[PDB]
Amino acid sequence: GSVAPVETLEVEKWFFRTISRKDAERQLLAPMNKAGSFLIRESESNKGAFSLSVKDITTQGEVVKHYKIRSLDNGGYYISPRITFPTLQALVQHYSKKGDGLCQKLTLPCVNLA
Repeated sequence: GSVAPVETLEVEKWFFRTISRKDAERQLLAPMNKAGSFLIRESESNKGAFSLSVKDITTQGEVVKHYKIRSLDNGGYYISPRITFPTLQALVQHYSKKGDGLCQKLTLPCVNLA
């Protein structure tokens, strides 16, 4: 195209592997990040399911979030049954414009160096 196609593996602080629960949470809960940085970790039990942590900001201290991602044979991923996606990038992208499903939309993934 134009100085780009040359080993461009995507590994941003959004599409993570099956990090531990508290781990993904430890990262989001970092004071560098806030509501919007996410972790879509894979459920290391199911051959196709995932999970997603987001920082939640409440008066009862700063926490994370937990949204269950399913994998449909003809619907990619879905968290709210009123809205399905083909991959998590298109899921996260859609949620990157508003807070349709999540109460706090996506801003910026987590910072490097946990």
